[PDB]
Amino acid sequence: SHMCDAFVGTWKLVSSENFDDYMKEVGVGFATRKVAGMAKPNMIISVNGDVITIKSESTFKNTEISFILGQEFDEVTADDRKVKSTITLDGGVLVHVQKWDGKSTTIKRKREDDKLVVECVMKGVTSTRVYERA
Ligand SMILES: C[C@@](CCOc1ccc(Cl)c(F)c1)(C(=O)O)c1ccc(Cl)c(Cl)c1
Repeated sequence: SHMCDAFVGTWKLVSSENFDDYMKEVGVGFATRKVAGMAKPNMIISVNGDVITIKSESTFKNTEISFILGQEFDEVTADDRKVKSTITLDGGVLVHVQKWDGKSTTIKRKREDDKLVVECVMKGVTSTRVYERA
């Protein structure tokens, strides 16, 4: 109880850096990169007992995942990858690992001041996305 309190709420994207290069590293094709890169998603995070839900709404795609920390689940990503995901809490940071096709990417979500900072890493390439409260 109270594990992710500081994440819960409704958040809006305010900045993005290096996302196109991250998507390239992931394997995302041209047209999806262009439309996905334009998106300005809202992220809605909620907790009910042990179940965390992260919803993302944008003009590109609406997605929703619900999960228990440490417990793998199957996810279809906005770019239509079919991945095996595991999300854990490590020192206050939500760490989301996605596995598919012998590949892996990690998404870390952290509270920093009034922001929620999202770092997406694929091999040597990092993208940083900053969300503020809606
Ligand atoms: C980056 C992220 C979360 C992960 O999401 C990914 C990741 C890869 C790919 Cl290829 C993709 F399309 C989405 C965010 O927290 O900002 C996001 C959310 C929602 C949207 Cl709509 C977009 Cl574009 C990006």
